[PDB]
Amino acid sequence: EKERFRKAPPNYAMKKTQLLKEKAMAEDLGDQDKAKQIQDQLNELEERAEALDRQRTKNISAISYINQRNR
Amino acid sequence: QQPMIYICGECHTENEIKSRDPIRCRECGYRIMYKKRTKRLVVFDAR
Amino acid sequence: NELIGQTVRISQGPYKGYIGVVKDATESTARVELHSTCQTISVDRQRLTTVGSRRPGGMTSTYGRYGSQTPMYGSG
Amino acid sequence: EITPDLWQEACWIVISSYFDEKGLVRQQLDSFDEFIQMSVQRIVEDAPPIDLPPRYLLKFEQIYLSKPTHWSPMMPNEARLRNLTYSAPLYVDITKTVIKEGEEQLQTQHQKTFIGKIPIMLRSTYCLLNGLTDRDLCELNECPLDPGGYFIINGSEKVLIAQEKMATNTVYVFAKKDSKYAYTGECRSCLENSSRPTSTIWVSMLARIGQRIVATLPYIKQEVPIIIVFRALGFVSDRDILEHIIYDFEDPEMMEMVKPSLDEAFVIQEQNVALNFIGSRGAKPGVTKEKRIKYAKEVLQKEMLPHVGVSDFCETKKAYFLGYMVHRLLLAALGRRELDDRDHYGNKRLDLAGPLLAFLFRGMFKNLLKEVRIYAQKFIDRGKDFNLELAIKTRIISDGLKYSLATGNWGDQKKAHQARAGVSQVLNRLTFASTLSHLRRLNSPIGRDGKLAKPRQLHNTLWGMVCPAETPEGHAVGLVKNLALMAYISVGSQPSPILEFLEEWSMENLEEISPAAIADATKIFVNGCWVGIHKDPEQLMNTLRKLRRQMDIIVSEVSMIRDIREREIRIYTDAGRICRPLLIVEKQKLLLKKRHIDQLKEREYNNYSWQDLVASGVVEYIDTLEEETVMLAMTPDDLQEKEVAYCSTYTHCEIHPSMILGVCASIIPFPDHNQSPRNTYQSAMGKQAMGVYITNFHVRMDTLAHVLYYPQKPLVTTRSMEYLRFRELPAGINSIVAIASYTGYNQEDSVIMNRSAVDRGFFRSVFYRSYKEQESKKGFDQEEVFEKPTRETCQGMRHAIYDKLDDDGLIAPGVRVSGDDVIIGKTVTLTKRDCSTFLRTSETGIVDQVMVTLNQEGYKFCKIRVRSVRIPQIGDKFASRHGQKGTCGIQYRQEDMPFTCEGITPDIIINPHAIPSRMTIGHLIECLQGKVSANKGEIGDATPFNDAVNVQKISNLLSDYGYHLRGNEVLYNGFTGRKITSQIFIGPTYYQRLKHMVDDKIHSRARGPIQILNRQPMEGRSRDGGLRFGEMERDCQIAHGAAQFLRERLFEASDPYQVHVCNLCGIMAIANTRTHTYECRGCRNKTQISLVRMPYACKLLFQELMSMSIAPRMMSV
Amino acid sequence: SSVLHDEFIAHRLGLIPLTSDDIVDKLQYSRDCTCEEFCPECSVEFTLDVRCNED
Amino acid sequence: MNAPPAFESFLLFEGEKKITINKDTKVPNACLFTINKEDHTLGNIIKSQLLKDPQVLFAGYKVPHPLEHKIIIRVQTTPDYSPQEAFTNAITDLISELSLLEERFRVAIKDKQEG
Amino acid sequence: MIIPVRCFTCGKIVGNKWEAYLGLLQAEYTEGDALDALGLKRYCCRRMLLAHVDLIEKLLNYAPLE
RNA sequence: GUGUUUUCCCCUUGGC
Ligand SMILES: [Zn+2]
Ligand SMILES: [Zn+2]
Ligand SMILES: [Zn+2]
Repeated sequence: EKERFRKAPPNYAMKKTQLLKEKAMAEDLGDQDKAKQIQDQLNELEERAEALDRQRTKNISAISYINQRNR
Repeated sequence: QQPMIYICGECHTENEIKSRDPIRCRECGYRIMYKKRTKRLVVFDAR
Repeated sequence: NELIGQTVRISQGPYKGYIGVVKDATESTARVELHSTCQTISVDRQRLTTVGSRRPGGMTSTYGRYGSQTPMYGSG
Repeated sequence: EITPDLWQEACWIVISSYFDEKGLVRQQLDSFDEFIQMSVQRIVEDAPPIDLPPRYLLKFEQIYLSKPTHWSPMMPNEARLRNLTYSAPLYVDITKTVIKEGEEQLQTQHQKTFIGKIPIMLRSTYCLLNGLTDRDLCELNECPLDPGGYFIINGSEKVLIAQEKMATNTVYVFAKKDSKYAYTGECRSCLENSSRPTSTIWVSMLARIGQRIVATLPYIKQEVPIIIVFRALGFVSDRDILEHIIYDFEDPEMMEMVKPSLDEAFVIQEQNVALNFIGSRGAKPGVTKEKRIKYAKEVLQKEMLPHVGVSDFCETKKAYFLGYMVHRLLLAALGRRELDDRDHYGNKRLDLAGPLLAFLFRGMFKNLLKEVRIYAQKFIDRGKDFNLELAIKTRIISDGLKYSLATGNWGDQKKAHQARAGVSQVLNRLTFASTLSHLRRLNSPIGRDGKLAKPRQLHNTLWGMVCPAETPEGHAVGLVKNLALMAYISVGSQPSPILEFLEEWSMENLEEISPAAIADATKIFVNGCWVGIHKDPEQLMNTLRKLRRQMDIIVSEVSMIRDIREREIRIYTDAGRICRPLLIVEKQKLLLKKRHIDQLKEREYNNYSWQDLVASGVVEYIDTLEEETVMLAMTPDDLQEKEVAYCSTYTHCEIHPSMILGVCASIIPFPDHNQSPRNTYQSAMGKQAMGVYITNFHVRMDTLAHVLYYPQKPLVTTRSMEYLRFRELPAGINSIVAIASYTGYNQEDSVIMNRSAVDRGFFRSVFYRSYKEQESKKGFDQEEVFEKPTRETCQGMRHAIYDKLDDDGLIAPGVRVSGDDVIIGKTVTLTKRDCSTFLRTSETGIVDQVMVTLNQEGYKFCKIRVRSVRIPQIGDKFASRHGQKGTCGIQYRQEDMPFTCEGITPDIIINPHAIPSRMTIGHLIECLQGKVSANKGEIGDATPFNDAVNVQKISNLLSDYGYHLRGNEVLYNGFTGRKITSQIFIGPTYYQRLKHMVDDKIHSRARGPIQILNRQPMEGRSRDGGLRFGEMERDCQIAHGAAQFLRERLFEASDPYQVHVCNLCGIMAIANTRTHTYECRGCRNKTQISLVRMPYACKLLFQELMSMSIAPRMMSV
Repeated sequence: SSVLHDEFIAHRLGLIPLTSDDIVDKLQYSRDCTCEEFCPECSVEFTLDVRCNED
Repeated sequence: MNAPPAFESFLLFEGEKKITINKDTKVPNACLFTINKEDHTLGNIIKSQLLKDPQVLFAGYKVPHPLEHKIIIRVQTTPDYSPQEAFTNAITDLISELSLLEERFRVAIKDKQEG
Repeated sequence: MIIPVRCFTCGKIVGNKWEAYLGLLQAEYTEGDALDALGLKRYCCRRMLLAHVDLIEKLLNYAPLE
C-alpha cells in the first residue's frame, strides 16, 4: 500500500531500479513492454544523472575539471 | 516507552523494530538496517 | 557498589573534564574507563561527579505541542 | 614515422592503454567468464545420456544461467553483509525419453530445470556489477576501484589462487637419480575437459645386455616392455615398429640402442598374445583370457595417450605418438637432446578460477547424474514412473561449490584430506596492494617441508611472467609467486580452427604419411597432439604469425614454437599458459611507430585501444615456451641502434623492462638500487602497510581493518604504480626522515619518531574489529535470543556490566567499550543461560556501527564493528619501501628532535647502521629525489631502469634549491642547540605503518585459564595463555644448572599437582583426603600410602600408560 | 554522520589554531581552575552545528 | 594503552618535590640537585650559567632516562663557596639575563615599527 | 583522506590551502608555483599538499540518504 | 553476599 502512492526509483538505489527495468525488458518478448521499459529506463537514467551532477555540481565539478586539465 | 529505532540500510528511513519482529524496512522491505547512534555522553579530548 | 556502571566526569586534578564510565569503585577510588583514550585510570572518587544519560517525556505518541495549522474543509 | 627515441612517453602510452583494456585482475575475470560461457555447458553437454524391465534415456541440453538472485537480485554488498553466497541459479533443458514394451516412448522435455546455484565471481560477465558505471557502483555501496575477481561465500571474499601444474599433453624426459631408470619419458594426458582426470604415462629406460625400454601404462601394475605395447597396437613387424621410433634407419646408433628392447619382446609377434600379456598385467585381471584382452584393449583405446584420440585413432595416430615418446627418450639417452627442466615455466600451466571450477563441476556434476540415475532406477525400474524434478538433488552442485570455495578443500567433503588444500583463501583486504596482489597470486603445489631448493629458486624463465621480488620469505619462499604486471594467463581456445587451417597449406596428415617422410620433415604438435608433418616450416611460421598479427584464424593467445634444431613445430592453444605482450621487431625497426602512439594518445576520444595495437600486428603475446625462440631487445634505442652489432636479429622488444615486477614490487622506487632481498622484504611488508584499503570501507564489516587517517601519495613513484592505482588508495606518509644516530634509541633497526608530528596525526590510524553473532533454534527447550540478561532470571551471567547495551541486546554505536565488556547480549533458555559475546580482552575501542539483519536461516543476525584509534607508539613497526623496517624506539617532541637552519625537524630518524650492511641505496636515492620533488613541487620519477634519472642529475637539481647536493644538512642538536659536527642526511621518504602494532602483541599471564585435559596454561594471547617454556629453554636451563628454576618452570608454575601412591606397588592409590582415609585396591592397604608432588601432565601420562596396560609403578624405594 | 569518525573530527578540531593573542595570559589552566565544569575563566566554549541540506 | 598521559612531563605528583639537594660524598663541596618534571630546557641553561661562575669547579646536567621527567645537576665549587649558592646565583643572574632580554626585545619591537 | 590540518613536520596550517591549491592548479599554475603562491616554503609543508590524496571526495560519493 | 569463567580440530595467512 505504501509503494502504491509513493514512487521508488528516485531513491538512492537508482542503479537497482535500472537493473530491475533491464530485467523486466529482457524478460518480455513483447515489443510494447520492451519499449515502455526502454522509455522508463532512459527517463530514470536522465533523472539520476541530473541528480548525480547536481550533487557533483559544486566542488566535485571543480576537482573533475582540475584532474582533466591536469592530465 | 522506547521502541528501538533502526535505520533502513537502503532507504535510510527510521524503523521501529520491537522484539519478536522480522527485520524489514516498512518502506522498502529491505532486510539490512543499522542501529542509530547512542544517546549517552560522547566526549573526546581532541588529543 | 552504588556508583559502578555510571557515566562520570572527572571534575578535579589532571583529568579535569574527561568523561568515562566507572568500571569499578572502592570507597576510596573508582576505576574510570576513559571515553577518549584507550585506557582505564584509577581516580580518587571525590574527583568524580555523576552526569547520567536519560531522556524526559517518555510519551512519543501525541506530543502535538495548536498543532501544525489544521486546514479547513470550506477553505478550499 | 619511427619513434626517434623520445620513446619513454610512447612506451607509457602503451602499457597505459594495456591497463585501460585489461585491468590488473583480467586473468581471473576471463578465466571465470570462459568457464561459465563454455566449460560449464561443455561439461553438461558432454556428460552422456543416462539410461537403464524397460529403460529410459535421459539427456541434458542448452544449460542456462540467470543473474544472481537471492531466491530478486542480490547485490554483492548485500551478500557480503548478510553472509550470503553470491551466486546465480543454473538451469538446464532436460529431455526425458522413457521407452518400453509396445514401442511407446514419450520424449517430454522438462524445460529449464533448476540444477543449482553456481557462485559468481565479482565483476565478471555475469556479475551484476559488469560494465556498471562508477556512479552506480557507488550507489551499490561498491568501490569502483575494487578489482573483482573474488567470490563471496557466506559473506567471505574468497579468491581462487592459481595453481601451478605440469603441462598436460606434453612429453617430458627426466633423469630420476636413485632409481633403476636412466631416463623417463613422462607424459600427462587429457583430451578435453574430461571428467576422467589426467592420465600419466612413462616410457623409462632401465639403467642397469643392457638398455631395455619399458612403459608404465596406467592401470598396469607391472611394466610391459614397449615393443609389446606396439604389437598390442597391431604392428607385427619390427619394421612397422621402429618406423614409429627411428624415423631414419640410416642412424645406426638409435638402431643398435633400441635392439635390446626388441630382444625383450621377440617372443611375442601377434597382437593377441600381446594383449594377453598386457591383460595379465592388469590391476584387475580377468580370469578368462578374453576378458583380459578386453580389459587391455580398453586401456589402450581409452586410457593410454587419450589426448591423441580414442577408438579408431588408437591403432595409428597414438601409435605414432608413443613412437615419438620413445624417439625423444632415445634422443635423451644418446644425449642428442637435453633433458627437460621440470621447473621451466613453459613446461607449466596455471589452473585459474576456470579449470579450478570446471574440475569441481565435473565432480559435482556426474554426481548429480548418479543421483538421478539411482532415483529413476528405484522408481522406474519398479514400473514407477519417476519425476526427474524430484530426482535432481540440487544440493549436490550448490553445496559442493559453496563448500569447496569456502574451505578450499578441492574435492568432496567425504575425502577432503585427500584433496588439495588452501586453493581458496580469504581475500586480503588489509591494504589495496595486498588485495591486488592476492588476486594475482600463483602457487606451486610442490610440498613445503619439501627440502628441494630448485622449485623455490627464481628460474630464468619467470622473466616478465612472475615478479622476481614478491615471494613470502617464510616456508613458502619461492613456492607462492606473483604475476608480473603485464603477465596474462591464456584462457584457452579451440584448436579445431587451427587444425582446419593446417589442413590447408600442404600440410600432410599423420595417418596419410609414408613414414620415410618423417625423417626430413618438421613434426607439428597442436596442443601436444602430433597431428602431421610439413615439408616447409619457414612458410608455416610466417603464416601462423601473420594470422596472429591479424587476429583472424589464430587468436592472440595461441603460441607457435618453432624448434629449429629438432624439426618440431608445437602449437599450444590450451588454457593456463602464462604469456606477456612484446613489441614486435621487424628488420630492426619496431612496428610500433608514431602513428600508433598518436592514435593511442587520443584514445577514448577516437576509441582506439590496446586491442588495436594487437590487431595491427604491432604487439604480440609471447609465452614462456615461445620466449625460448624470440630474440628480445630490451629497448629500441639501446639494443637496435647501430652499435657494433650484438645480434641485429631481434624479433621482439621489451615494452618496458619494469614490467617484470609485480604489484607490490613495482611500488618500490629505484628497486634496481637495492639489494634484492630488501626488495623482497618490501614486497612482503607492502602487503601490511596500513592505508585506505578500499573506499567503501565504511560499509565493510571486515573482521580486521586498519585505515590510515592521512595516507599520502608518494613523493617519488614508479610509473607502474599509476596502474596499481596507488595514488588513489595510498598506504603511507612521506615523512621528513633523517638518517642519524642521534640518541641511540633508533639503533638496531629502530626509528625515532617525532612525538609532535604524531600529535598532529602522523601515521595515526584506526582499527576496526567486527563481531558477528546470530540466532538459532538450538532445540525444543533451547533457544537463543538477543536480550539484556538480568541477575533475577539469567542464571549464568558474567561479572560484566550488562547495562552498557540497550534492551535490544545490542550495544549502540558511539558507546565506549573495553575488554570483557558485553557487546551482544544473548541468552539461551535452559532459566536462561548467558551466552553473550564480549569485546576481546584489552581491546578498548568505540562501537562504530551496528547492523542487524536476517541470515539464510531467517534468524536475526547482527554484526558490530568497534573502532580503535591507534596513535603511533614505541614498538609500532614502521617500514619503508626499501625493506628497512623497525619499531619506534622512542618519540621526541619537536623541541627535542634535531633541526635544520629552518625549524624542519625530522619526523623519523633511522640509524645509519641500517644502510651499510643492507645497501638499500634505493632508500637514499628516494630520500634525495623526494627532497628534490618537494622543492621542485612535483612528484619525482623512480621507475627503476630509467637512465634519464641518476643520482648526479638529482644532486644537480637539489643544489639549485639551495640545499647540499647530496641531501646532507647541518642539523642542530635539539637538546643543546649546538650544531652537530656531522651534517645529517635528511629528506622526505615514503614510510609505511605496518599492521604489527605492539598493543596487539603485548601479553602477560599470572595464573589465568587452564587447559581441561592437561591442567597447563591455555595457549595464546587471545586465550590469555602462558608462554611455552619449550624444550630448548629446558636445555638452556640445564646448561645454566638452574635446577630450581627448571623445576619451577616445568612444574610449580605450570601444572602443580599431587598424587597418592601405594608403597607396595606404584599404581596411584585412592585417597579420600576429605576424610583422611586412603587405600590401594589390589593390595588392600591403607597405611602404605604416600603423597607425591607430581606434574599433572605426568599423572595424565601415567594414566595414559595404564590405559595401554603399562604399570609405571612409581616407588619411593 | 560525516564520513569521518568522531575521533577524527575531534582531532581536526584540536589542530585548529585560535586567536588567543591576549586571553591565554588571562585564563587558568583548567587543571588549576576551581570549578566543577568548564567556565569562561578557564575555557572558551565552541559550538559547531552544520547540516548539509543541499546537493 | 599503557601510555603515560602527556601531563606527566611537567605536572608534579602529590608528594613529588621539585628540587632535592643531595650532598655528594666523593669530593668536597659537591651536590646533586635533582629537579623533577624538568628537561634540557631548564637544565641546560642552568648548566651553562654555572660554567660562567669562576668559583664553580664542575657543573653539568643529565637526564637519566628520556622516558622519565627528571634531571640531575651536579655542581662542585671551591671550598669558600657552597654549590647551593652557586645554583642560586646561577638562577638569579639567569633570570636577570632573560628579564633584560625581554625588556630589550619589547623595546626593539616598537622600535622596528617606524624604525 | 582529508587534508591534514597542520603540516606534520613543522606545524603550519595547511588545512585551509587544499581548495586554494586546487583552484590555483585550475588557473594552470605549475604545481610548484601553486605552492610558492600559497606560501609554503619548507619542503615539509610542500609535501603536505603535493602528497595529499583527497579521498574524502570519493567517500562522499556513497549515499547515507539521497 | 549472588559472581569468574569458556569449545575443539583442521586449514590458511602472517611475525622474528
Ligand atoms: Zn598397592
Ligand atoms: Zn573554570
Ligand atoms: Zn611544514
